[PDB]
Formats: sequence, structure tokens, C-alpha cells
Amino acid sequence: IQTTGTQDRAIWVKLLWKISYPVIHNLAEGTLHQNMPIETRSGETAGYKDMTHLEAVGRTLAGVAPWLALPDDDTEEGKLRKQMREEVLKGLKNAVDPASPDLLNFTKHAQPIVDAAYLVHAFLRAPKALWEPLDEVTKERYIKSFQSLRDRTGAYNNWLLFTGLTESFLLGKGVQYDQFRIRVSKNKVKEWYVGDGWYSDGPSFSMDNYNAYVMHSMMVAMLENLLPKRWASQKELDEAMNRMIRHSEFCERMIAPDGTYPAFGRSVTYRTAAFQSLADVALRKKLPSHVSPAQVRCALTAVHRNMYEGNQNFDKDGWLVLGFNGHQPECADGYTSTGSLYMATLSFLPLGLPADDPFWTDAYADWTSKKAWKGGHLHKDYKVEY
Amino acid sequence: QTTGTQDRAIWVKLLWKISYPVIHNLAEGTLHQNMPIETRSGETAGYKDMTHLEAVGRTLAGVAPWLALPDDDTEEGKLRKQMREEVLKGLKNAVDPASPDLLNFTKHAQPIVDAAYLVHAFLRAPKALWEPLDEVTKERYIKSFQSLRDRTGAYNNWLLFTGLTESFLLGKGVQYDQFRIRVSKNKVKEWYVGDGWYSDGPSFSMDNYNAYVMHSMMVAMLENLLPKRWASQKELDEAMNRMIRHSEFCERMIAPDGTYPAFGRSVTYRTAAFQSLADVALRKKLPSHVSPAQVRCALTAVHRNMYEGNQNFDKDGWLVLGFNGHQPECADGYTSTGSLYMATLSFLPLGLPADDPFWTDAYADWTSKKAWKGGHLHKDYKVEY
Amino acid sequence: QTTGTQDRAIWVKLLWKISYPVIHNLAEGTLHQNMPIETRSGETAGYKDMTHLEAVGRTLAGVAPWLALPDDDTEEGKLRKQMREEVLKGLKNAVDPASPDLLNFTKHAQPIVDAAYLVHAFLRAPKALWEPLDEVTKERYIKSFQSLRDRTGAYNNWLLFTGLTESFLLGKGVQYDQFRIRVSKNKVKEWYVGDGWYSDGPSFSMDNYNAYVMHSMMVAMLENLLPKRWASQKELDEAMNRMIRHSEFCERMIAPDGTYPAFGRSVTYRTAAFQSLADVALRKKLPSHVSPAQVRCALTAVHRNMYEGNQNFDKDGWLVLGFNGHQPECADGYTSTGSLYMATLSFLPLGLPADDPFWTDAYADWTSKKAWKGGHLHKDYKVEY
Amino acid sequence: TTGTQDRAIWVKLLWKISYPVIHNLAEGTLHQNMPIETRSGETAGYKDMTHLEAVGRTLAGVAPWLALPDDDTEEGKLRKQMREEVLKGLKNAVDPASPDLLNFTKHAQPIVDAAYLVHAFLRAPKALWEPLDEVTKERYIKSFQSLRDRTGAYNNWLLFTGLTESFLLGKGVQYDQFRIRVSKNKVKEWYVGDGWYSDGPSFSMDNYNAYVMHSMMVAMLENLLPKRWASQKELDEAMNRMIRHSEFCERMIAPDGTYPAFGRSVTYRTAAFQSLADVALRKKLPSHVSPAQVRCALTAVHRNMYEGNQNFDKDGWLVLGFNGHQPECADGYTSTGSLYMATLSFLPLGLPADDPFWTDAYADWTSKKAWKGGHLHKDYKVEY
Repeated sequence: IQTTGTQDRAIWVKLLWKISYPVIHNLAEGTLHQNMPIETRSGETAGYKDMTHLEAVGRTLAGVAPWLALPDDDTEEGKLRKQMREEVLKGLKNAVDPASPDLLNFTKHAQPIVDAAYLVHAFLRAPKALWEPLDEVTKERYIKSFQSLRDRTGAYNNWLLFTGLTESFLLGKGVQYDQFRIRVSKNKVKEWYVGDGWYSDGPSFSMDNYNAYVMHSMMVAMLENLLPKRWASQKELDEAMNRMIRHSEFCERMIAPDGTYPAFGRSVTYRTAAFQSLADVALRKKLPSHVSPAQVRCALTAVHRNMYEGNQNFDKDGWLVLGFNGHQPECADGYTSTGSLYMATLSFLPLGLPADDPFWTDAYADWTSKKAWKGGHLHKDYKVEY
Repeated sequence: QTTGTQDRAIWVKLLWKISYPVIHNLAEGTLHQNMPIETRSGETAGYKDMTHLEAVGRTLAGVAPWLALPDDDTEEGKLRKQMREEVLKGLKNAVDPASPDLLNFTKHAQPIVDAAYLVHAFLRAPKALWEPLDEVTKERYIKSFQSLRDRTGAYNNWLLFTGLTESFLLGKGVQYDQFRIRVSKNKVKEWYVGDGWYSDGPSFSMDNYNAYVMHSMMVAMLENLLPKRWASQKELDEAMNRMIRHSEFCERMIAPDGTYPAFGRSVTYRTAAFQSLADVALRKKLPSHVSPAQVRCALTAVHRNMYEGNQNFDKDGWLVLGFNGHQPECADGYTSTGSLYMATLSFLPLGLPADDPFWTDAYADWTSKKAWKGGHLHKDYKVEY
Repeated sequence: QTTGTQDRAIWVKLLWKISYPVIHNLAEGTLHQNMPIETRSGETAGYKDMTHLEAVGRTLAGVAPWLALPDDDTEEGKLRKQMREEVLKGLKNAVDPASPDLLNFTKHAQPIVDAAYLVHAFLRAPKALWEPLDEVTKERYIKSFQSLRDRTGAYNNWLLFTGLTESFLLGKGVQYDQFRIRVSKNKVKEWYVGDGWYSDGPSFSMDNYNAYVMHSMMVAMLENLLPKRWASQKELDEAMNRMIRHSEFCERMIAPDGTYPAFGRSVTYRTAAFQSLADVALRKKLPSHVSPAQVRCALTAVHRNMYEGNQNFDKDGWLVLGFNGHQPECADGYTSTGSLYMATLSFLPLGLPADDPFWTDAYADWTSKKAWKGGHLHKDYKVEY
Repeated sequence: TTGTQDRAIWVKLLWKISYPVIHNLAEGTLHQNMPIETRSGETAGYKDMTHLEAVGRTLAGVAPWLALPDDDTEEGKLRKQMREEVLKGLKNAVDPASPDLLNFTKHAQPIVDAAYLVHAFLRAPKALWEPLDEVTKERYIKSFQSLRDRTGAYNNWLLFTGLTESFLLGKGVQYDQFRIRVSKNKVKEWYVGDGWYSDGPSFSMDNYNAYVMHSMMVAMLENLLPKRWASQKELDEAMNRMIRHSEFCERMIAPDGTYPAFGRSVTYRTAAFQSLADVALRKKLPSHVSPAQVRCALTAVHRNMYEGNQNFDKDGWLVLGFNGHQPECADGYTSTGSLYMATLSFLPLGLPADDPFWTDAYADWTSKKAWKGGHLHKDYKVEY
């Protein structure tokens, strides 16, 4: 029994709302610090307290932004989009308001480097919906907030993209940016490419979801910012773009016939963020020839329902819990807390395609593994050299 | 749920279902007369020169551990006894100049690959499959392996094929190629990219060839090199630990429904995707948070999902081109019927005896099966070695 | 042949000849007024914004060790105190916003390079050249160094300039850029290719830039990071031994006639090609088969062949574009008069006191001078660290 | 001086080096008469390998000169005399009855010097290979094929077996495809930049880029090209890397005609200039480096090293050292036969006497110009 693309879209909307609205509405009401849980594996909240809310806000907005970039209309979904966008804009104003209880932390610890970069990515996926409407004083505060990060740093790995993307955003805004951060993060990430659509997360190859969590989406987004200033070439952007496209094939292929996907590597608590590269490629209308938009929609539909339709991944008040499919704090990394979990929005990027795009209107289609395992047509795969 | 005893009888049944047509036909000298030469295009020229050694080498590499067990009086023991005798008969025929089943070693580059799988069979069961051969046949295999040195293939995992063969000749006390051993070992080490993965040649390739070739053969080669001082104990341990780490990903990619993703080239090798998991389990080197029982139960579900029904077999019981079903469109141009017998390579845990904890411990869910129903989920993390 | 004492007086004369015009004009506020701005193209636009910091930073980085010596009233002691007082005066001028010799830190990427050489002077003579500065002047240099963070240059040895500058700021207890230190340290370590050589950026460059920048500044940077646990003692030892190794080649390339090859880019930097040799010598870390006296004597010959005559000097005592002579055809487009004061960087041994054995041991032929006469030639061999 | 006088100096010095090896081999008295000097004084082990070292290393350097057509000049008479003695010694060297039968089967070392012998055959095929009788030809093919049971270091040694197999490929006999494929790919991977390879996994600042890597990579690739074991771009790449490398070697000749002693195997002496001599012979010098200044720089080197007797023993054999008797700088693997690398800087004698390399007016080399205030071409590392 299949669903239609229009039914699938409605499901995604319900599920994305279920994930993100607690974060967005509390931020808008100024009650995010007050109400969000701070669940950690250890149970300690010290330290986590200073960073988890920027984690929730940046990671949530990074995933809902394409949806909120769509032009307004009077349809039912269009009303939901308008409402969430208004609450987001209200929370974004609070988040840098010194009188707001939800003033977010940018000045302390290395962690905000990460989450500022996901916030920046939201601004890049929806400039006209989420950045341009901000009043000038709010805009200037975000500029200074991003510039204040430069006295700290994180690991020698995918973290280079966080500070690289942030500076590339500042460059795109015509404000003062750090050329060193832009240059070394680009070249380093290029040196870390190991083949067949995969980078190493730092000097050693890591078989995990971090290529989807950080590397492809942000390498591409950063290079796009750098092209007009000639800080990167079209060749470099096409290169990173095609490596993301290739990576998305493996990620669509690892969705099983039952709609599950393997749990592997660190930060498994990010759940369907493991599909951000497939979600980004779908949003950009760049799926490879043999991988239909419908089959990606349907594959990610099954995964979305498998992980967010029931309440196994949510607490009594609708917040995400530590775990994978269930309350499983034993798989949370020591650096993870409740706000970290909002990477979960990053598979919902194709809601930034309009409701009349083929991704949402083509008929249901089995995905690769589902075809493979019932004897259907199974396209030949092969590693690439670019 | 089935018991571990029942699981073993299923693996026996399905490993027999796969391997017996190759083994019995070679035993009877009718493998050339009887084995299909299915290709995606349908052409059989060229393929016909190489496909029968593919079937034999790949089949034997996978059944060799089972056939290595000590004999006993059980019903399974009789099956082992019967199969081993037919293998020994086929191996004599395979290098007999007057047998219609004489195998090709001199034409094409492809024999380099499948001689290495046969060598791997000899290495997994030396007392059972090599030593009982008569000396004339042993000498013929020695010369057959040495005659491979005029050709070569791709600059990738293929280097392990010739390194492993040469490490076998070394281990046998006959003349071997030191250059093949020195460069193959060093290049494979240079291709390690991290977290249990090698690049299949200069460029990383997200596929099953780390399982098909690289881990098992690098470990097995270093095992031959070590007593002869062509590798150090630390080099062996390093390759061993890298294979063990790799088997973690492979156990984790078995889904709750017993399936696993179809990705990368040579997907027609089916469950050979699990040779590194199977090699680690046979070696009883599974990390402490991955129970022997969950590996048994995971691979049982995969084995039944791929081999219990007949979707992957033709009317005569031979493997067909595909993944789960008749899917010729996913077969590489280099693949034929004989190539498909990689399918044996997930059955190495039959090389543990019936009373090993792998086969007696109670049923256990595997990693994703637990993860997806809210059960306990061990935290994973990339390693640095 | 000369004695050590006559060699020291020669080096003092020649270092003074090179450096005094820069230092004395800076002290007098007349550096911008009097220093030529000679370029291959003949253009001064752009170059005039940067060429004076180049002059100052490069001159100071090379005279710093000598000025670090304790004071005494010998004829040389008088010269050291005269020059030090004029450096201290010029350094105040260089950041005084009303001084005519105010230096540029904010325009172009080039200040990143020459601020680093000025930092290196401060690192080589902290009690002589940094501590005596007034607090306003100190804070100005701190702010100047931090204002560089909006620019960058080439993806090569330049990473050490910003890495070393930030390591100085860290050592001064002020706000420093951690990202700059982390990636510069790791990238430069990644560019080590072997036998005492780094690649200048991603592709190996057979030129003098290992001496111009990489060894001396890697070591000095790790020295600053060590007490703050931003580098290990193992990392510093590695860099130190790599520089020691590198100096062996540089001492071996001085010919029996006291010349050395002209090769690679920025050949106009003249004896700065021997900075790693000079640095290892000053640190009293020459390998056992290379005596201090043979380094003194080889570098004395080079120093006299390059600086005693006036072939490399214009009518006013400034350095000219060239190698040994007026040779603007070999000057890079990025080079001007100020750039040439890299020539000080081989006089680091003057930072060893006048009774150090480098300056008192009997004359000794250097490696190639012995080799080409039939004398003892120590066996060389590439190293694995 | 004139290039014609220089050329006569090179002929005389090349003969001074090589004629002891060649003449004794043609007489069958090489084993009897050649010393086996070592730093330790031991001769065991060395005695099994050092003679092929002298023959292979000598012939690799004299081969271009002996490829020249015969003519009635005085120099022509010397070439035909030397060539005929080489052909005689070559027959002897694989004659199972000859006292100068060379070892190919014992130790790893013959892998090296068979490659140098192969390089002599590649450098002068019509003069030193074709005239050999068929049975002697057969014996060499077998001797080269018998090397496949042994190997040496994981470094420049790969080129020895690669070049040898490419020779067998070129002769249409049975060859090792694996040796050709891996040696080609490994050496490409060891290229670090600016005309230098690492000698194995770790970069080594020494003369082995000139000793082995450039000339043998290029020669091997030329054999592979027509058989589709290498492409034209691959050959062009290795050629341009050799050409770039010769610039540094030409620049390290000092104004006094010396050059720095550095790195291992320094006892090979002017073989440090094989890549320069090879590019000169190939007439591929970069446009700012005149053939004449190369001729003249190497004449100063060749005289500083070979005109006097500081590098020879009482019987005209090379002795261990650099410039003088300096056995303290010889590696433990080096013996008397090893020293005949010294021929490898003489390749441009393979240009005829009327080539511009030998008739262009005297010119100062790069450092001689630079140090007297002459013109100095701007150098810059390359990216290919």
C-alpha cells in the first residue's frame, strides 16, 4: 500500500513541525532556556548549560530554512509556513537581545563555533525569509556574534568548515572576514578527499555519517559563497558539488526495504541527519540519472515515519531524547545534549521544493534496496574517480 | 527463534546448496560440460576460458574452514567426509592434462585472481585440502601458480592476489617472487585510509572489496610472511585489528529484516560482503560488545534471505546473475556464473566446531535489530589504528 | 689564514655594514626618506607601502642574537650598545602615529611576513629588544600583530609567519588566534617530506625557503607553544633535529672557494640561505662531525665573498637587487630593496659570546674544502626522522 | 678553450676510467686483475657481485659514445677499437667457459647492475646488442630473466627491475607485466615536486635522482610507450621532470669547477650529473642553459676529478673516495666495481663532434656567471 507524493509531503510537514516547533516557539516566547531539557548521558548539566540552546536553535533552523524560503500562499501548508517563519524571526531577534531571557551564548567555549555555522547555514538557505527581515540592530549583533568566535577553535577536522562557512558568510555580507580561515579550510578539506564521494573527517578516514552531517553540505555552501569574490573557482564548486551528488547515492542505497538504515559511527544520536547530503542533492534537483526524485521522497518518507511518527524518540513534552530509535542514552557521545539532537531537521531540506515539484508530484517509487531485495531492477553501481 | 544448533544445520544446508554443484561436477570431470556461463550480454567467449577456475577457487575458499574440521561420526561429519573426498577428487582432475576439467592458468589475467582464492582454500584447510593431494598434483599446482608471473591486472586489490599466492609458495619451500611480496605488502599498507578501511587502489572506493579481498587476504598473506621474516608480528596484528574494526561496520549494516544495502561494484558477490565479519568470527576475534551469537543470528537471517528460497538459483541449482533474484543488469562485464561463487565466503564460521559458543550460545538480536526497537545500542566511534 | 678573533671582527664589520643604514635611519626618522625602493620593474607603487617593514623586520631578525649579548666595554661591546640603543629608538618610532617612520601593518598581505621576522627578533633578544620598550609602544606592537588577522597570503611557508606571530602573542599573555596556531603547526608538519626538508606548500620546492623560513620559525614557534602545552617536547625535538639535519646540507654546499650555488626563488636573499646553519650554530647544536670552527670559517668565506667588497651595495651603502653583483634580472617581482635585508640572517652566531669555542677554536676547513683536497670526508646518509 | 679541445679531454678521461674494465673483460682477465677494494677490507660477498657492477656501470656511460657512426678520424679509430673490445667482453661475460663469466644468480645485487647493462644496450642497441651472436643474445635474455627470484629495497631499486623487464618487452621475449606496472606507478607516486622524487617512501637529499631515478624512469617509459604500457603524456612528464632536475645539477657546479659532496653513495662521483648529461645528450636543455656552458662546466668537473691520479690506484683502477683516496666515505655496500658509475657523466660524447654542444663557443656556467656579477637567470620552482 503506497502513499501519494502529496500525502508524503503532508507527513513531512507534520513531522518537521513535531521536531522543530518546540524549539522555535519557545525561542519566540523567550522560554527556550526555561523549558528545554538538558539531557546528557552523564546527567550533568554544567557546561552543557552554556551551549545546548544555540545547538538547538542553529541545528533546527538549518533544517527548516529551505521550507521557509518558499514564497507565501494561502493554502493550508502555506499558512503553517508563514506562522513558523514569523515565530522564527521573533526568536532570532530575541536570541541576540540583551534583555531577552533567551539571549544565546556566542562568547564562551568552543562549541558555539559549531552552532553558529549551522545558524549561518540557515541564513544561507533562506536569506530573504530569515535574514533580510531582521531589523538592522539585530543584524549587526549577529555580525559581531559571528566575529567574536575567532578567539577559539575546535578539532583539526570537519570543524574547519564551521569557521570557514562562517567567514564566507561574513564575506558575502561585505563585513570584515578572516581570509586565513577561508583559505585553509578550503584547501584542507580538499586534501582530505579520499575518493568515491567521501572525505576523511580530519587526517584519518572515519566511516560515519559526518560526511553528511557537516562536510558535503558545508563545503558546497562555503564554496558557493566564495565564488563571486573569486575566493574559490567554479571548478572547485563543481568538484565539491559532484562529490556530494556521488555521496548521496550511497546514502540512498543504505535505506533498507523496511525503511530503516544502519546505526554506525559517532554521533548516531543525530538520527536522519545522516541523510543531509541526499536531502541537499534532492533539494538542489541534482539527483543522478538512475535515482528518481520519487524514490528518494519515498525512501526518506519511510525513514521519517520510522523515526518521528511514534513517540519513541520524544519525551513527555515533545522534545527529542538521547537515542537512535528509542530512548537510548548509552549511544550518546559525552559532547551531546538535548539541543544537539536537532540535527534531526537536516533530512527535511526537500520541503524547500514547491508542492508542485516532481519530487512531490511523481508517483510512488521503490528505492534501490527495496528493488534489489524483491528482484526488481537493480542499477549497476561503480566507484567514481572524481 | 531458532537455536544455534538449528542455525548450524541451516548454514550447512545452504552452503551445500551453493557449493555442491561446483564440487561434484569438478569431481565428476563434468564442470565444463555442465556449468552455465551466464553473462549480462550473453556472450561466452573469453568468459569460457576463465569462469570454471573462478567457480572452483571461490567455492573452495569459502568451504575450506568447514572441511578443515576433525572427522566425527555425526550426520554432519558424514557430509564433511563426502564433500572433502569430492574436493580432493576435483583438485586432482583440475590439473590433470588429460581431464576434460583441466583448469586454465596460462591464458588471460583473470587466473591471477582465482588461483589466489584457491590458494586461500589451501591456507584455510592445509591438512584437509592440500596435504592429502598426491605429490604429482601438488607439483602441478606449484607450477600452475608460478606460471602466473607473466601477467598482471589492475593496480589495486589485485596486488594481494599475487602477494598471497607467492606467500603460499614461500610457505611451501619452493621458489617464490620476493618482489611481488615486498611491493604488494607495502602498497596495501599505504592504501589504508583509516577506521578499518583500505582504498581499493589509489582512490577510496565505498564498496565491499575491503571484505571481498583486502582484509582476509592481507591478514592471510602476512601470516605466511611472518615466520619467514617477510613481515613483523606488529604488521600482522595491525592488519588483524583493522579487519576486526571493519567487521564492526559489516555487522552493523545488517538491517532488522535480515537485509543489507546493495552498493558498490561487484554487488553480485552477495554475502561475500560479510567475509571480514565471517573471518573475524571464525578467528574468534569479535570485539567484546559484539556477541558471537548476534553474528550467528544476523548472518543466518541474511543467508536464509538470500539462499533458502530459489530466487538466486537456476533450475539446476547454479547461482544466477543478480543480487536477490535474476538481476543481470547489475552484473559487471567481467562477471559470469563462475564469478558468483564468492557467495561461499560468508560461511567461514562453519569452520568452528558444533560445540563452539558461536553455535551454542542463545539467540541474540544484532546491532541494528536492537537499535531500531529501542534496545541497547553500544556507542560506536572511529578508531585511529 | 685568519683566527677566530679576526673572523668575529670581520662578521661585526660586515653585519654593521649591512644593517646600520636601516637601524640608524629608523632611529633618525629618515628610513622612508632615505631608503631606496629598487625593483626589477622600476615601479615603486605598492612596494613603498611594504618595503620598510621588510627592511626593519628582516634586519632585526638577524642582528637580534648579537644585541642579546651581555654588555661590556670592549670595542665590540661599545658597538653592540650603540646599535641596541638605536634599535630601541627606531622601534618606538615605528609605531608612533606621529613619526615619519611609522611602519605599515594594515595595508596588503605582505606585513604578515615582515611582522613575523620582527616577532622573531623579539624572540631572539627578548630582554634586549622587547622588555625596554615603553608600555604604549609594547601595546602598539601587540595591536599591530593582531590587526593582521583580516588578511592572508600564500598556502605555503606563510602559515609559519602567522603561526609564529600568534605564538608570540600567546607568550605575551594577550589574546591570540588558536585556529591559526593549530592549523599552521599541523599543516607544516604534514609538509615534511624527509631528510631534513619540508615542501614549501603542497609541492616540494628545491630552493632556500627551508632556511629562509621553515626550520628557524617552526622551531621558534614550537618553543613558544611548549610552555603553554600547545606543542609537545617531542614535537619540538623533532623540528629541532630536522633543522640540525637540514644544516648539514647547507654546510656541505659551501664550495672550496667559499661560494655556494645560486638556485631556487628569492635568490636575492643571499646568505639567508644559511639561516638554518646559523641557527643550529647559535644554539650550539652542530652534529658531532661538523665542528663549530669549520662553520665559522666556511661562513666567513661566504660573508667576505658577498659583503666585504661593494658589488652588492649602492653608492649610499644600501643592498641592491642581485646575488653577487647588481643583478636585477634575478629579482622576483615581489622583491624590493627592503626585502634584501634577509642577508642578516646568517650572522646569528654573533649571538654566541666572543669566548665561545665557535669563535676561539683554531681555523678548520669545511666539508667540501676537505673533500676536494683529499682530506677526511665523513660519510653522509639520508635520515629517517 | 674550444669545444673540440674539451671533447678530446672527455675522450681521454672516459678512456682512462673505462678501458681497464673493458680491456680486461675482453681478455677474460677482469676477475684476475680488477681490485676488490672495500672500506672494511673484506672481499667475501663482494667478490660475487663487484665485476658485473664494473661492467654494467662502465658500459652504461660509454654506450652513447660508441653508438656514433664509424668514421676515419682519429677519434673514430678509438671508438671502433673500444666498441669491438666491448663486444668481445660481452660474449665473454655470458660464456659459460670464460673465466670472466659474470654472476647473475647469487645475491640481490645483480638486479642493479643488470639494469645498468640493460641501459648500455638501450643507449647503443645497434652497436652493443645487435652485433652479439644469437647464442650470446639468448644468454643475456636468460640472465635478465633469472633475476626474478630476488628483490632489493623498496625504493629506486624498483626502476632496476622495471627497466630490465621493459627491455625484455622491447625484445619480444617473455616479460613480467607486474614488475612494469608497479614500478611505473610507484615512482610516479614518489614524485615530491620541482623535479625531485623521493628515493622510496622518504625524501632523500642526495644524488640518487641523478644516479638512477630520472634516466631510468625516462628510458623505461620509452620502452613501454609503443607497447601501450605507458602513454606519451607519462613520458613527457618524466622527461620534463628530468629536464627540471638537470637545472639544479648544472647550478651546483661551483665557479671553481667543483660541486658539493652530500648524501649517500658519494663515491659515485660525477654520476651526480647523469640527469644533466642525459638531458644534454638528448638535446633537451632549457633555452636559458646553453649546451656550451654545460660542456664547459662538466669539463671543469671532469678535469678536477679525473685529470690527476688522486682517484686512481697504481694500476689505473678507481679507488674508494670522492677526490682522493677517501675510503672513509664509502658505504658498506660499495666496492671497486661499484665506482664505475663515474662514466655516467660522459653521455654527451654520444653527440657527434660537429654538434653545437661540442662546437659552440666556450660559455660560463650558471654559478660562474652569478658570482662575478654576470647575468643570472631567475630560477623558480615548477609545478609539473
